[PDB]
Amino acid sequence: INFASLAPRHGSRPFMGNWQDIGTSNMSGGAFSWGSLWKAWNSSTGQMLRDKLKEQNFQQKVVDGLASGISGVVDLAN
Amino acid sequence: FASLAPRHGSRPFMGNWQDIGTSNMSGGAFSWGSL
Amino acid sequence: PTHDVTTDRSQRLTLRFIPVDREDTAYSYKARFTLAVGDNRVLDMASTYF
Amino acid sequence: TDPAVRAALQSQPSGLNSTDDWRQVMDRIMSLTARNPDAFRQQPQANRLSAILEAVVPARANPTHEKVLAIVNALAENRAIRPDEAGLVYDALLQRVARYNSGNVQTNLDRLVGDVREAVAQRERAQQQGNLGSMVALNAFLSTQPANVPRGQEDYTNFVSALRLMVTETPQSEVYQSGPDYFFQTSRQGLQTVNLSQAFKNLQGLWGVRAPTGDRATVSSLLTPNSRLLLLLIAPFTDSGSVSRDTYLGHLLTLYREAIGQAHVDEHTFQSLHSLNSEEERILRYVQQSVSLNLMRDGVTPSVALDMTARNMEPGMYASNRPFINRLMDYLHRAAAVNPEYFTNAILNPHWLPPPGFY
Repeated sequence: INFASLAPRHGSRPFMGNWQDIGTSNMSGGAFSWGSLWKAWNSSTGQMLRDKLKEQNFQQKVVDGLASGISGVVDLAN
Repeated sequence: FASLAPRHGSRPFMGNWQDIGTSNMSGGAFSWGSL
Repeated sequence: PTHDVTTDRSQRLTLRFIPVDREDTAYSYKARFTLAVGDNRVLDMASTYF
Repeated sequence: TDPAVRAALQSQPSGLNSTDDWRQVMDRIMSLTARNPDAFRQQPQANRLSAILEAVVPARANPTHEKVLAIVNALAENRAIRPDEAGLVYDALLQRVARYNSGNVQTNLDRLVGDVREAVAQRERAQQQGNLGSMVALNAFLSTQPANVPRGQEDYTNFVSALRLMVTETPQSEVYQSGPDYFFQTSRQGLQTVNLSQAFKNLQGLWGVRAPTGDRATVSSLLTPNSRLLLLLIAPFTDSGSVSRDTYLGHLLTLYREAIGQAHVDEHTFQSLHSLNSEEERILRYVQQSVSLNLMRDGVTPSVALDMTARNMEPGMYASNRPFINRLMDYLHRAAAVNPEYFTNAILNPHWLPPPGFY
Protein backbone atom coordinates (compact mmCIF):
# COMPACT_ATOMS: atom_id res chain seq x y z
CA ILE A 1 0.00 0.00 0.00
CA ASN A 2 2.35 2.68 -1.32
CA PHE A 3 1.05 5.36 -3.69
CA ALA A 4 4.41 6.79 -4.75
CA SER A 5 4.05 5.27 -8.23
CA LEU A 6 1.12 7.61 -8.92
CA ALA A 7 3.12 10.74 -8.50
CA PRO A 8 5.20 12.46 -11.16
CA ARG A 9 8.83 11.41 -10.90
CA HIS A 10 11.49 14.10 -10.65
CA GLY A 11 14.15 11.50 -11.43
CA SER A 12 14.50 8.33 -9.34
CA ARG A 13 12.53 10.24 -6.70
CA PRO A 14 8.76 10.76 -6.41
CA PHE A 15 7.51 14.34 -6.38
CA MET A 16 5.67 14.08 -3.07
CA GLY A 17 4.11 17.39 -2.12
CA ASN A 18 4.24 18.78 1.39
CA TRP A 19 1.74 17.09 3.69
CA GLN A 20 1.18 20.39 5.51
CA ASP A 21 -1.01 21.75 2.69
CA ILE A 22 -4.72 21.29 3.34
CA GLY A 23 -6.94 24.31 2.88
CA THR A 24 -8.24 26.54 5.65
CA SER A 25 -9.58 30.07 5.28
CA ASN A 26 -12.12 32.30 6.98
CA MET A 27 -13.01 35.97 7.20
CA SER A 28 -10.12 37.44 9.22
CA GLY A 29 -6.65 35.99 9.74
CA GLY A 30 -6.67 34.13 6.42
CA ALA A 31 -4.56 35.78 3.73
CA PHE A 32 -3.38 34.29 0.43
CA SER A 33 -0.59 35.41 -1.89
CA TRP A 34 -0.92 37.03 -5.35
CA GLY A 35 -2.41 40.30 -4.13
CA SER A 36 -4.17 42.98 -6.14
CA LEU A 37 -0.89 44.72 -6.91
CA TRP A 38 -2.39 47.15 -9.43
CA LYS A 39 -10.32 61.03 -26.18
CA ALA A 40 -7.46 61.48 -23.86
CA TRP A 41 -7.90 64.63 -21.95
CA ASN A 42 -4.14 64.24 -22.01
CA SER A 43 -2.15 63.45 -25.07
CA SER A 44 1.14 62.12 -24.04
CA THR A 45 0.68 59.00 -26.05
CA GLY A 46 3.81 57.45 -24.93
CA GLN A 47 3.77 56.58 -21.37
CA MET A 48 0.17 55.98 -21.89
CA LEU A 49 0.60 52.99 -24.16
CA ARG A 50 3.39 51.78 -22.09
CA ASP A 51 1.26 51.91 -19.07
CA LYS A 52 -1.48 49.99 -20.69
CA LEU A 53 1.01 47.33 -21.57
CA LYS A 54 2.06 47.22 -17.97
CA GLU A 55 -1.45 46.93 -16.87
CA GLN A 56 -1.84 43.72 -18.77
CA ASN A 57 0.86 41.41 -17.28
CA PHE A 58 2.56 40.61 -13.99
CA GLN A 59 5.32 40.52 -11.32
CA GLN A 60 6.07 39.27 -7.74
CA LYS A 61 8.50 37.07 -5.63
CA VAL A 62 6.99 33.75 -4.71
CA VAL A 63 6.53 33.36 -8.38
CA ASP A 64 9.27 30.95 -8.04
CA GLY A 65 7.78 28.34 -10.23
CA LEU A 66 10.81 27.31 -12.20
CA ALA A 67 13.74 29.92 -11.89
CA SER A 68 14.38 33.40 -10.44
CA GLY A 69 17.25 34.30 -12.94
CA ILE A 70 21.01 33.70 -12.63
CA SER A 71 23.17 35.43 -10.02
CA GLY A 72 21.22 36.31 -6.93
CA VAL A 73 20.01 38.15 -3.87
CA VAL A 74 16.89 37.27 -1.79
CA ASP A 75 14.24 40.07 -1.83
CA LEU A 76 10.73 41.14 -0.67
CA ALA A 77 7.03 41.54 -1.55
CA ASN A 78 6.66 38.22 0.16
CA PHE B 1 32.01 21.60 3.26
CA ALA B 2 32.55 25.11 1.93
CA SER B 3 34.23 28.22 3.25
CA LEU B 4 33.42 30.08 0.21
CA ALA B 5 29.97 31.06 1.32
CA PRO B 6 28.46 34.11 2.63
CA ARG B 7 28.16 33.51 6.30
CA HIS B 8 25.13 35.14 7.88
CA GLY B 9 25.96 33.49 11.08
CA SER B 10 28.61 31.31 12.39
CA ARG B 11 26.66 28.75 10.38
CA PRO B 12 27.16 29.02 6.62
CA PHE B 13 24.50 30.19 4.14
CA MET B 14 23.87 27.32 1.84
CA GLY B 15 20.93 26.60 -0.42
CA ASN B 16 19.20 23.32 -1.12
CA TRP B 17 21.11 20.44 -2.55
CA GLN B 18 18.43 20.06 -5.10
CA ASP B 19 18.91 23.28 -6.93
CA ILE B 20 20.03 22.48 -10.43
CA GLY B 21 17.24 23.20 -13.16
CA THR B 22 14.88 22.90 -16.28
CA SER B 23 11.88 24.20 -18.28
CA ASN B 24 10.78 23.51 -21.82
CA MET B 25 8.07 25.69 -23.33
CA SER B 26 5.99 22.85 -23.58
CA GLY B 27 3.95 23.33 -20.53
CA GLY B 28 6.39 20.77 -19.51
CA ALA B 29 6.12 23.15 -16.77
CA PHE B 30 3.11 24.94 -15.60
CA SER B 31 4.50 23.81 -12.26
CA TRP B 32 4.20 24.93 -8.61
CA GLY B 33 5.82 27.09 -5.96
CA SER B 34 9.15 27.44 -4.23
CA LEU B 35 7.53 27.20 -0.79
CA PRO C 1 34.13 35.00 2.99
CA THR C 2 37.65 36.29 2.42
CA HIS C 3 39.80 33.48 1.05
CA ASP C 4 39.02 31.19 -1.90
CA VAL C 5 36.73 33.59 -3.75
CA THR C 6 38.78 36.20 -5.60
CA THR C 7 42.28 35.71 -6.94
CA ASP C 8 44.79 38.33 -5.88
CA ARG C 9 46.66 38.08 -9.18
CA SER C 10 46.03 40.72 -11.80
CA GLN C 11 43.10 39.55 -13.88
CA ARG C 12 40.95 41.32 -16.44
CA LEU C 13 37.22 41.48 -15.85
CA THR C 14 36.29 42.27 -19.46
CA LEU C 15 38.25 41.29 -22.56
CA ARG C 16 37.91 42.79 -26.04
CA PHE C 17 38.77 40.56 -28.99
CA ILE C 18 39.72 41.76 -32.47
CA PRO C 19 38.28 39.86 -35.45
CA VAL C 20 41.15 37.89 -36.95
CA ASP C 21 39.20 37.39 -40.19
CA ARG C 22 36.30 39.11 -41.90
CA GLU C 23 35.03 38.23 -45.38
CA ASP C 24 32.13 40.17 -46.86
CA THR C 25 29.65 39.20 -49.56
CA ALA C 26 27.07 41.26 -51.44
CA TYR C 27 24.36 40.23 -48.96
CA SER C 28 25.96 38.42 -46.01
CA TYR C 29 28.73 38.74 -43.47
CA LYS C 30 31.33 36.63 -41.68
CA ALA C 31 33.68 37.03 -38.71
CA ARG C 32 36.08 34.65 -36.97
CA PHE C 33 37.26 35.35 -33.43
CA THR C 34 40.01 33.57 -31.52
CA LEU C 35 38.25 33.27 -28.18
CA ALA C 36 41.00 32.89 -25.58
CA VAL C 37 40.58 31.93 -21.93
CA GLY C 38 43.09 32.45 -19.15
CA ASP C 39 44.67 29.26 -17.87
CA ASN C 40 43.17 29.59 -14.40
CA ARG C 41 39.65 30.92 -14.88
CA VAL C 42 36.23 30.01 -16.27
CA LEU C 43 34.09 31.92 -18.76
CA ASP C 44 30.30 31.91 -18.70
CA MET C 45 29.38 32.17 -22.37
CA ALA C 46 26.12 33.99 -21.59
CA SER C 47 28.05 37.22 -20.99
CA THR C 48 29.81 37.05 -24.36
CA TYR C 49 28.31 39.31 -27.00
CA PHE C 50 29.17 41.13 -30.19
CA THR D 1 10.94 23.86 32.12
CA ASP D 2 13.36 22.85 34.88
CA PRO D 3 12.79 23.20 38.65
CA ALA D 4 16.45 23.56 39.62
CA VAL D 5 16.57 27.33 40.00
CA ARG D 6 20.17 27.35 38.82
CA ALA D 7 19.15 25.60 35.60
CA ALA D 8 15.85 27.45 35.17
CA LEU D 9 17.89 30.61 35.58
CA GLN D 10 21.00 30.00 33.49
CA SER D 11 18.83 29.62 30.40
CA GLN D 12 18.06 33.32 30.77
CA PRO D 13 21.48 35.03 31.29
CA SER D 14 23.75 33.16 28.87
CA GLY D 15 24.88 33.04 25.28
CA LEU D 16 25.36 29.80 23.38
CA ASN D 17 28.85 28.25 23.31
CA SER D 18 30.61 31.52 24.07
CA THR D 19 33.90 31.84 25.96
CA ASP D 20 32.11 31.22 29.27
CA ASP D 21 33.21 27.60 28.79
CA TRP D 22 36.71 28.37 27.59
CA ARG D 23 37.87 24.77 27.30
CA GLN D 24 35.34 23.78 24.64
CA VAL D 25 36.10 26.83 22.50
CA MET D 26 39.85 26.29 22.77
CA ASP D 27 39.38 22.64 21.84
CA ARG D 28 37.26 23.50 18.82
CA ILE D 29 39.47 26.29 17.50
CA MET D 30 42.66 24.30 17.18
CA SER D 31 41.61 20.88 15.90
CA LEU D 32 40.78 18.91 18.99
CA THR D 33 37.05 18.35 18.49
CA ALA D 34 36.34 15.06 16.73
CA ARG D 35 32.66 15.58 15.88
CA ASN D 36 33.45 17.94 13.01
CA PRO D 37 37.12 18.91 12.73
CA ASP D 38 38.36 21.64 10.36
CA ALA D 39 35.16 23.61 10.96
CA PHE D 40 36.98 26.59 12.45
CA ARG D 41 39.85 26.44 9.96
CA GLN D 42 37.49 27.59 7.20
CA GLN D 43 35.51 30.51 8.60
CA PRO D 44 35.92 34.05 7.51
CA GLN D 45 38.82 35.97 8.76
CA ALA D 46 37.12 38.25 11.00
CA ASN D 47 35.37 35.72 12.83
CA ARG D 48 38.33 33.66 13.24
CA LEU D 49 40.44 36.38 14.53
CA SER D 50 37.86 37.51 16.91
CA ALA D 51 37.45 34.30 18.54
CA ILE D 52 41.14 33.87 18.84
CA LEU D 53 41.49 37.34 20.35
CA GLU D 54 38.76 36.43 22.82
CA ALA D 55 40.44 33.12 23.60
CA VAL D 56 43.98 34.24 24.43
CA VAL D 57 42.83 37.15 26.61
CA PRO D 58 39.41 36.42 28.15
CA ALA D 59 37.06 39.29 28.89
CA ARG D 60 35.83 39.69 32.44
CA ALA D 61 32.11 39.55 33.17
CA ASN D 62 29.82 40.87 35.89
CA PRO D 63 27.78 38.00 37.40
CA THR D 64 25.61 40.10 39.74
CA HIS D 65 22.54 39.91 37.51
CA GLU D 66 22.85 36.14 37.14
CA LYS D 67 22.92 35.48 40.89
CA VAL D 68 20.14 37.94 41.68
CA LEU D 69 17.96 36.45 38.97
CA ALA D 70 18.69 32.96 40.27
CA ILE D 71 17.49 33.81 43.77
CA VAL D 72 14.46 35.68 42.39
CA ASN D 73 13.49 32.68 40.27
CA ALA D 74 13.94 30.44 43.31
CA LEU D 75 11.52 32.63 45.24
CA ALA D 76 9.04 32.52 42.37
CA GLU D 77 9.09 28.73 42.03
CA ASN D 78 8.70 28.42 45.80
CA ARG D 79 5.56 30.58 46.10
CA ALA D 80 7.36 33.36 47.91
CA ILE D 81 5.87 35.91 45.50
CA ARG D 82 3.60 36.15 42.48
CA PRO D 83 5.24 36.32 39.03
CA ASP D 84 4.36 40.00 38.64
CA GLU D 85 5.87 40.48 42.07
CA ALA D 86 8.83 38.54 40.67
CA GLY D 87 9.37 41.09 37.92
CA LEU D 88 9.18 43.87 40.49
CA VAL D 89 11.31 42.21 43.17
CA TYR D 90 14.11 41.48 40.71
CA ASP D 91 14.68 45.20 40.23
CA ALA D 92 14.14 45.79 43.94
CA LEU D 93 16.89 43.35 44.92
CA LEU D 94 19.13 44.65 42.15
CA GLN D 95 18.94 48.18 43.52
CA ARG D 96 19.46 46.88 47.06
CA VAL D 97 22.66 45.09 46.06
CA ALA D 98 23.90 47.93 43.86
CA ARG D 99 23.66 50.48 46.67
CA TYR D 100 25.48 48.31 49.25
CA ASN D 101 27.81 46.21 47.11
CA SER D 102 31.03 44.67 48.39
CA GLY D 103 33.04 41.50 47.95
CA ASN D 104 31.41 40.18 51.11
CA VAL D 105 28.02 40.82 49.53
CA GLN D 106 28.95 38.78 46.47
CA THR D 107 30.18 35.94 48.68
CA ASN D 108 26.93 35.95 50.65
CA LEU D 109 25.03 36.03 47.35
CA ASP D 110 26.76 32.87 46.12
CA ARG D 111 26.02 31.25 49.47
CA LEU D 112 22.40 32.32 49.05
CA VAL D 113 21.97 30.93 45.54
CA GLY D 114 23.29 27.60 46.80
CA ASP D 115 20.92 27.73 49.75
CA VAL D 116 17.86 28.56 47.65
CA ARG D 117 18.67 25.83 45.13
CA GLU D 118 18.80 23.32 47.97
CA ALA D 119 15.64 24.81 49.48
CA VAL D 120 13.61 24.39 46.30
CA ALA D 121 14.76 20.81 45.87
CA GLN D 122 13.94 20.00 49.50
CA ARG D 123 10.52 21.61 49.28
CA GLU D 124 9.61 19.59 46.20
CA ARG D 125 10.77 16.27 47.62
CA ALA D 126 9.05 16.97 50.94
CA GLN D 127 5.81 17.85 49.17
CA GLN D 128 6.07 14.51 47.38
CA GLN D 129 7.14 12.69 50.56
CA GLY D 130 4.11 12.89 52.84
CA ASN D 131 3.49 16.41 54.19
CA LEU D 132 4.61 16.23 57.83
CA GLY D 133 2.21 19.05 58.65
CA SER D 134 -0.76 16.73 58.24
CA MET D 135 0.95 14.21 60.51
CA VAL D 136 1.47 16.88 63.18
CA ALA D 137 -2.16 17.95 62.99
CA LEU D 138 -3.35 14.35 63.24
CA ASN D 139 -1.17 13.70 66.28
CA ALA D 140 -2.55 16.82 67.94
CA PHE D 141 -6.10 15.64 67.26
CA LEU D 142 -5.36 12.15 68.58
CA SER D 143 -3.96 13.72 71.73
CA THR D 144 -7.27 15.54 72.02
CA GLN D 145 -9.13 12.25 71.69
CA PRO D 146 -9.10 9.86 74.66
CA ALA D 147 -6.99 6.73 74.35
CA ASN D 148 -9.22 4.47 76.50
CA VAL D 149 -12.39 2.73 75.31
CA PRO D 150 -14.35 0.84 78.01
CA ARG D 151 -15.84 -1.64 75.52
CA GLY D 152 -13.01 -3.11 73.48
CA GLN D 153 -9.54 -1.61 73.14
CA GLU D 154 -7.50 -3.68 70.67
CA ASP D 155 -9.80 -2.78 67.77
CA TYR D 156 -9.72 0.90 68.74
CA THR D 157 -5.94 1.24 68.86
CA ASN D 158 -5.58 -0.94 65.77
CA PHE D 159 -7.91 1.43 63.93
CA VAL D 160 -5.99 4.44 65.23
CA SER D 161 -2.73 3.01 63.90
CA ALA D 162 -4.49 2.24 60.62
CA LEU D 163 -5.61 5.87 60.30
CA ARG D 164 -2.09 7.06 61.10
CA LEU D 165 -0.71 4.79 58.38
CA MET D 166 -3.32 6.01 55.90
CA VAL D 167 -2.52 9.68 56.39
CA THR D 168 1.20 8.94 56.23
CA GLU D 169 1.20 6.68 53.17
CA THR D 170 -0.77 8.91 50.78
CA PRO D 171 0.73 12.37 50.19
CA GLN D 172 -1.42 15.26 48.97
CA SER D 173 -3.91 14.32 51.72
CA GLU D 174 -4.79 17.15 54.10
CA VAL D 175 -5.39 17.01 57.85
CA TYR D 176 -6.15 20.26 59.63
CA GLN D 177 -8.48 22.13 61.97
CA SER D 178 -10.88 24.83 60.77
CA GLY D 179 -13.39 25.21 63.57
CA PRO D 180 -13.50 23.37 66.86
CA ASP D 181 -13.06 20.14 64.89
CA TYR D 182 -10.45 18.26 62.88
CA PHE D 183 -11.01 17.16 59.29
CA PHE D 184 -9.42 14.98 56.63
CA GLN D 185 -9.51 15.86 52.92
CA THR D 186 -8.27 13.15 50.59
CA SER D 187 -6.78 15.77 48.25
CA ARG D 188 -6.36 19.49 47.78
CA GLN D 189 -9.29 20.75 45.71
CA GLY D 190 -10.85 17.38 46.36
CA LEU D 191 -14.18 16.06 47.59
CA GLN D 192 -14.63 13.48 50.37
CA THR D 193 -14.05 15.61 53.45
CA VAL D 194 -14.55 13.68 56.68
CA ASN D 195 -15.47 15.41 59.95
CA LEU D 196 -12.87 13.53 61.97
CA SER D 197 -14.01 14.74 65.39
CA GLN D 198 -17.66 13.91 64.72
CA ALA D 199 -16.70 10.56 63.21
CA PHE D 200 -14.69 9.59 66.27
CA LYS D 201 -17.42 10.80 68.62
CA ASN D 202 -19.99 8.67 66.82
CA LEU D 203 -17.67 5.66 66.58
CA GLN D 204 -16.68 5.74 70.26
CA GLY D 205 -19.83 3.83 71.17
CA LEU D 206 -19.50 1.07 68.56
CA TRP D 207 -16.05 -0.41 69.20
CA GLY D 208 -16.32 -3.43 71.48
CA VAL D 209 -20.05 -4.22 71.53
CA ARG D 210 -21.09 -4.29 67.87
CA ALA D 211 -19.54 -7.71 67.27
CA PRO D 212 -22.50 -9.72 68.66
CA THR D 213 -25.04 -7.32 67.14
CA GLY D 214 -23.66 -7.32 63.60
CA ASP D 215 -26.18 -9.94 62.46
CA ARG D 216 -29.25 -7.77 63.17
CA ALA D 217 -29.73 -4.34 61.59
CA THR D 218 -31.18 -2.98 64.83
CA VAL D 219 -28.30 -0.60 65.61
CA SER D 220 -27.11 -0.14 62.04
CA SER D 221 -28.71 3.31 61.96
CA LEU D 222 -26.32 4.49 64.68
CA LEU D 223 -23.62 4.81 62.03
CA THR D 224 -23.78 8.33 60.70
CA PRO D 225 -22.92 8.55 56.98
CA ASN D 226 -19.87 10.71 57.66
CA SER D 227 -18.37 7.90 59.71
CA ARG D 228 -19.38 5.53 56.91
CA LEU D 229 -17.24 7.55 54.51
CA LEU D 230 -14.45 7.58 57.08
CA LEU D 231 -14.53 3.78 57.19
CA LEU D 232 -14.73 3.57 53.40
CA LEU D 233 -11.56 5.63 53.03
CA ILE D 234 -9.65 3.13 55.18
CA ALA D 235 -10.75 -0.01 53.32
CA PRO D 236 -7.39 -0.50 51.52
CA PHE D 237 -5.67 -0.10 54.88
CA THR D 238 -6.47 -2.18 57.98
CA ASP D 239 -6.20 -5.51 56.16
CA SER D 240 -7.88 -8.70 57.33
CA GLY D 241 -7.33 -9.58 60.98
CA SER D 242 -6.30 -6.08 62.04
CA VAL D 243 -9.87 -5.39 63.15
CA SER D 244 -11.49 -8.37 64.84
CA ARG D 245 -13.94 -9.96 62.42
CA ASP D 246 -17.60 -10.80 63.08
CA THR D 247 -17.96 -7.17 64.20
CA TYR D 248 -20.22 -4.67 62.45
CA LEU D 249 -17.25 -2.36 61.98
CA GLY D 250 -15.12 -5.34 60.99
CA HIS D 251 -17.81 -6.63 58.64
CA LEU D 252 -18.06 -3.27 56.89
CA LEU D 253 -14.29 -2.98 56.62
CA THR D 254 -14.00 -6.47 55.15
CA LEU D 255 -16.76 -5.85 52.61
CA TYR D 256 -15.25 -2.55 51.51
CA ARG D 257 -11.77 -4.06 51.32
CA GLU D 258 -12.99 -6.92 49.15
CA ALA D 259 -14.84 -4.53 46.85
CA ILE D 260 -12.01 -2.14 46.28
CA GLY D 261 -9.76 -5.06 45.71
CA GLN D 262 -11.59 -6.64 42.83
CA ALA D 263 -11.71 -3.34 41.24
CA HIS D 264 -8.13 -2.19 41.06
CA VAL D 265 -7.10 -5.60 40.07
CA ASP D 266 -9.50 -5.81 37.22
CA GLU D 267 -8.55 -2.36 36.21
CA HIS D 268 -4.80 -2.86 35.85
CA THR D 269 -5.86 -5.80 33.71
CA PHE D 270 -7.84 -3.51 31.40
CA GLN D 271 -8.09 -4.88 27.87
CA SER D 272 1.62 -18.60 -1.36
CA LEU D 273 4.95 -18.09 0.37
CA HIS D 274 6.79 -16.28 -2.40
CA SER D 275 5.18 -13.07 -3.77
CA LEU D 276 7.33 -10.62 -5.88
CA ASN D 277 8.68 -7.15 -5.21
CA SER D 278 7.18 -4.05 -6.71
CA GLU D 279 10.15 -3.78 -9.07
CA GLU D 280 9.59 -7.36 -10.19
CA GLU D 281 5.89 -6.62 -10.70
CA ARG D 282 6.82 -3.67 -12.91
CA ILE D 283 9.12 -5.98 -14.87
CA LEU D 284 6.34 -8.56 -15.19
CA ARG D 285 3.84 -6.01 -16.48
CA TYR D 286 6.39 -4.69 -18.96
CA VAL D 287 7.09 -8.22 -20.20
CA GLN D 288 3.37 -8.86 -20.60
CA GLN D 289 2.87 -5.62 -22.51
CA SER D 290 5.85 -6.08 -24.81
CA VAL D 291 5.18 -9.75 -25.58
CA SER D 292 1.51 -9.08 -26.23
CA LEU D 293 2.34 -6.14 -28.48
CA ASN D 294 4.88 -8.06 -30.54
CA LEU D 295 2.67 -11.14 -30.74
CA MET D 296 -0.43 -9.18 -31.75
CA ARG D 297 0.81 -6.51 -34.16
CA ASP D 298 3.82 -8.22 -35.76
CA GLY D 299 2.54 -11.79 -35.87
CA VAL D 300 5.90 -13.19 -34.83
CA THR D 301 6.25 -16.58 -33.18
CA PRO D 302 6.03 -16.64 -29.36
CA SER D 303 9.67 -17.68 -28.95
CA VAL D 304 10.87 -14.84 -31.17
CA ALA D 305 8.45 -12.55 -29.35
CA LEU D 306 10.07 -13.43 -26.03
CA ASP D 307 13.53 -12.92 -27.51
CA MET D 308 12.60 -9.52 -28.94
CA THR D 309 11.24 -8.42 -25.65
CA ALA D 310 14.29 -9.24 -23.84
CA ARG D 311 16.63 -7.26 -25.75
CA ASN D 312 14.80 -4.05 -25.58
CA MET D 313 15.34 -3.79 -21.85
CA GLU D 314 17.28 -1.20 -19.91
CA PRO D 315 20.70 -2.84 -19.42
CA GLY D 316 21.11 -1.72 -15.82
CA MET D 317 17.82 -3.21 -14.69
CA TYR D 318 18.28 -6.27 -16.89
CA ALA D 319 21.64 -7.05 -15.29
CA SER D 320 20.37 -6.18 -11.80
CA ASN D 321 17.41 -8.57 -12.14
CA ARG D 322 19.10 -11.19 -14.32
CA PRO D 323 17.99 -14.27 -12.30
CA PHE D 324 14.30 -13.42 -11.95
CA ILE D 325 13.99 -12.25 -15.55
CA ASN D 326 15.82 -15.34 -16.79
CA ARG D 327 13.53 -17.63 -14.80
CA LEU D 328 10.42 -15.82 -16.01
CA MET D 329 11.58 -16.03 -19.63
CA ASP D 330 12.30 -19.75 -19.34
CA TYR D 331 8.93 -20.38 -17.68
CA LEU D 332 7.07 -18.47 -20.38
CA HIS D 333 9.10 -20.26 -23.07
CA ARG D 334 8.18 -23.72 -21.86
CA ALA D 335 4.58 -22.67 -21.24
CA ALA D 336 4.26 -21.41 -24.81
CA ALA D 337 5.87 -24.61 -26.06
CA VAL D 338 3.62 -26.91 -24.03
CA ASN D 339 0.27 -25.24 -23.27
CA PRO D 340 -0.57 -22.47 -25.76
CA GLU D 341 -3.92 -21.68 -24.13
CA TYR D 342 -2.32 -21.16 -20.72
CA PHE D 343 0.47 -19.06 -22.23
CA THR D 344 -1.96 -16.83 -24.11
CA ASN D 345 -4.12 -16.45 -21.01
CA ALA D 346 -1.14 -15.61 -18.79
CA ILE D 347 0.28 -13.16 -21.33
CA LEU D 348 -3.00 -11.33 -21.97
CA ASN D 349 -4.75 -11.11 -18.59
CA PRO D 350 -3.57 -8.49 -16.09
CA HIS D 351 -3.95 -9.28 -12.38
CA TRP D 352 -2.20 -12.56 -13.26
CA LEU D 353 0.53 -13.79 -10.96
CA PRO D 354 2.98 -16.68 -11.37
CA PRO D 355 1.53 -19.77 -9.71
CA PRO D 356 3.29 -21.35 -6.73
CA GLY D 357 5.76 -23.99 -7.86
CA PHE D 358 7.16 -21.57 -10.41
CA TYR D 359 9.61 -20.74 -7.60
